[PDB]
Amino acid sequence: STSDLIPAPPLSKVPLQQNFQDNQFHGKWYQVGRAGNAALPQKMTAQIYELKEDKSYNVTAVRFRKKKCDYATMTFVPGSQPGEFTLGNIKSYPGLTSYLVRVVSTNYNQHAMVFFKKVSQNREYFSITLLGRTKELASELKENFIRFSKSLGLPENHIVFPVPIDQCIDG
Repeated sequence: STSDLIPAPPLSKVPLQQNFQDNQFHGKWYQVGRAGNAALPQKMTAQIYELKEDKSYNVTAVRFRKKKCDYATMTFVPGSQPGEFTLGNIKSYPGLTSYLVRVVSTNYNQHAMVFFKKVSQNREYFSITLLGRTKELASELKENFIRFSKSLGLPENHIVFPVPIDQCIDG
């Protein structure tokens, strides 16, 4: 019925990891950081990336909800340039007309920063996630995650750091 979101930033303000290596990005990643213009404590979730033969990703989200492990699998389709992706079978997602994925930065074996933008029910949402190969990351990376977010118009109260857990995501 109604909603008010912080304008999505122009893509030019969103870097792209150069010479992106899709194979090395495969595997599990913990969501240590999450920022978004989305609606206003969160337990940590994980995202497993698997490179299919056709080089598109099978991404599985895993979270601990209501005492159970809830799984969700999406399909990331290589976009206009390496490190960028689009959502597969988008028509199976009610009211979703656009979905963009752009790997901002990553050393592949420790951390990554991913930028997400989508159009759902005509409302434009965007978000940045700080992923770590481990549930914990150096403060310096978190600080850089925080600065990046803010540089995109997002206030601190829109930047949360999920609390690490053991259930479902392995501990």
